Amino acid sequence: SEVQLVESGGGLVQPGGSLRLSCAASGFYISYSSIHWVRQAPGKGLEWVASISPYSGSTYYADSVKGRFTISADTSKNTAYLQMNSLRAEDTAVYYCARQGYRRRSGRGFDYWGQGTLVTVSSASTKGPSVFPLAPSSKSTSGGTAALGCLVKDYFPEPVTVSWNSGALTSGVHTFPAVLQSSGLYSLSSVVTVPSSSLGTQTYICNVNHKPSNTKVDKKVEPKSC
Amino acid sequence: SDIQMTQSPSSLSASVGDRVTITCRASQSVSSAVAWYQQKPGKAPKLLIYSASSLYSGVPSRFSGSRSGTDFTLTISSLQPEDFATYYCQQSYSFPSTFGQGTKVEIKRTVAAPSVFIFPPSDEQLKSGTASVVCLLNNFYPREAKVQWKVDNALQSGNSQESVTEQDSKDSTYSLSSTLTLSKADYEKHKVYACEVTHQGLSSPVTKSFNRGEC
RNA sequence: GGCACUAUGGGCGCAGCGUCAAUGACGCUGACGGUACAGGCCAGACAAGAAACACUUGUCUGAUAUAGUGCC
Ligand SMILES: [Mg+2]
Repeated sequence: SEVQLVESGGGLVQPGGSLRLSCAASGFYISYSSIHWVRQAPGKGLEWVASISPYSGSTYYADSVKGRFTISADTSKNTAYLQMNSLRAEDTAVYYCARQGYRRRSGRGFDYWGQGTLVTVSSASTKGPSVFPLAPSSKSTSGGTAALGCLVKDYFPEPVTVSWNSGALTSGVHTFPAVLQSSGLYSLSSVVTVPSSSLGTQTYICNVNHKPSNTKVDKKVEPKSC
Repeated sequence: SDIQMTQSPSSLSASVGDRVTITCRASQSVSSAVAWYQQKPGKAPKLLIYSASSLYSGVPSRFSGSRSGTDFTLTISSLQPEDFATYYCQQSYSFPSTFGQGTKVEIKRTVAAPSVFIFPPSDEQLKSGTASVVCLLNNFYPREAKVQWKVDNALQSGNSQESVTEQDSKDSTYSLSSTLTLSKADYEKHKVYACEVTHQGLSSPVTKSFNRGEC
């Protein structure tokens, strides 16, 4: 039970930059195992990066990182390392370190994984979002309910938080996954369906909080009528 | 050459009690050095099967692995509600290692058509030089859903982006959000902005439209 | 990759000469080359060792081999 892996060292970094991730093992001596790195770009699948062998210290790398990344271990610290050099936007991912098990107990399957540390490579500067109402109206009405929302636009880096009516409104909310625009800034929208009969009586205010740029924005969304 | 691992299906809809078989095909012999992993959203993967057919310790017995040559199948004898997840095969026969692209197991329900909504750009936005038009498809099933923008009946390519929610925990439907991004100059060169939605629950494709400058 | 045929300086022959993680191998040229052996070295695959490789110890194969040719 007591086996655990803790990745650390992630962060933002510009293209061409470098970063060193660490992997603190506990519950076992790191000298007798193979240690791997596995990454997962946001919304994508797993991608094996590198590994180091016990007793030999032999190292293996994926094609997409050969010549830029270096895995190593310091067995006196019980820690593994991933030095990443001349990083590229394609390297943006959650980076996992994993233990390959003992041969006789689990073959070569990775039996323990850390919870990962996030590496973001971007040219983008820190930038608070612009918030724009998605006004309810006809063309956003389906019988008894109307849809309405806020467009949270052109921010970096992730994440934003969006609440409706200062948290009081939660049911019917869909806050969509953000999409990364070719400008390198993110954009998301958040929408809630409500009884159309309440559009005249209840105000609706999306609260957008972006701690990286230390910005808080409250937008009242109002119906469009004629 | 790198050994390729390619899984099938890439997504699979089932209900509790279903027998599920996910396959993965190595591009060359990988003998039996194949592992299967389960990953739930926001959590790190967990090992299920090692050496292609050995149940990893502590893993429920309904999971099993199976091999014929380069054909690898993970099956779940009887799906339980905690089995909805993404699964991965991995070859560790040779360096560099390879994962398959992953098979998502989602909850099957009856077909639900999207209710489709459209939102013209805000006045606040148009003041800024940008025009964003947003199309919402709300609470539908299944997830496959073509969203097609038309501007004065011209089909749009290359200027829209989509995002989909995860399957809802309560009605296990989806919701999608398509945004058409235009320069303000481009937006004022046209009249009729339309969202065409194509989905299994609709008899024929539904469209929502507006004319720039409508009250 | 297989099958048949041909030939074989230990897988390591002598002597120089060059490259390399040099009580090793690898490539050159020269000269020599009746046998058998035996150790030892070495190469290749593999097993176990907390072990994919490397390391240690062990196992199997090195004429049941290895070059050439022909054929599928
Ligand atoms: Mg010839």
